[PDB]
Amino acid sequence: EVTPIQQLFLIKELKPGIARIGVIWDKNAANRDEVLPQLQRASAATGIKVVVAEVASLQEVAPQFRTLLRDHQVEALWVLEESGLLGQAAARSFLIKNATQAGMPVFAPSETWLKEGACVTWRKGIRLVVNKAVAEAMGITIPAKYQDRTAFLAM
Repeated sequence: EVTPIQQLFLIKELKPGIARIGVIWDKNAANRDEVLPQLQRASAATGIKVVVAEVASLQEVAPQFRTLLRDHQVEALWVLEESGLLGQAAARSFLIKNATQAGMPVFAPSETWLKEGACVTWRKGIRLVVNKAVAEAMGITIPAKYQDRTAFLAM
């Protein structure tokens, strides 16, 4: 699996200039305690501010997304795993559609997201999976050095 710090360094090259990214994170996930420090470490190493908004129930997904969009003014949505709340298909559809309506990309943990309208996912060196039409609409750029390791995927 591609580590969170690896993902954020890739995000840095895919969205040049991005300064703030929003994570919706399942508070109940078993690896919460270990992932949140790695997100902070990745933020320090890349310089991108990582705003993590935790959700404990389905009813918290929409208000926490609204806080990332409106209050934190993040420039992309980053989803790290989908074992619990983020695997809920209504939450997934909601997050993709509302990020798109804010003109920002979704970096997602699996290809199912890309089929539903997310932008970029990753596999393993590292290979990128990109929904090209959506990535294009959300302002993603694929640098020259990663073109040979990038697969496009149909919606």
